Amino acid sequence: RVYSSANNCTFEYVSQPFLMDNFKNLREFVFKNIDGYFKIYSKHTPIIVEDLPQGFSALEPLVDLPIGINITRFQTLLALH
Amino acid sequence: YNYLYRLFRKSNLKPFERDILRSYSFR
Repeated sequence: RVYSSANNCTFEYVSQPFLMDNFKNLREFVFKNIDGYFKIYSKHTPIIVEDLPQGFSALEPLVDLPIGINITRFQTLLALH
Repeated sequence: YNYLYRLFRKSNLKPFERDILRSYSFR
């Protein structure tokens, strides 16, 4: 119900879902578009107990997709509760 | 006339960018 009147859909993809699993758990993504290719990374980190905890980790990539559209803004979606 | 093309636009396109205009008279 998030969208309405889906029209001339030019790309789709379905696979195993992204978000796997006391401590608030932190998950690391990078969203980046290069010459039409939309690159998606991933990483998961358990974090004890706001602030970003001073530490170091690395992010693996997941998949890249050639959406090939012009992007200038982004709006992160979230649930009510 | 099922094929059309563009020759007027504000700026040039991006690599691998599909911007969605006049038609060719293919005879």
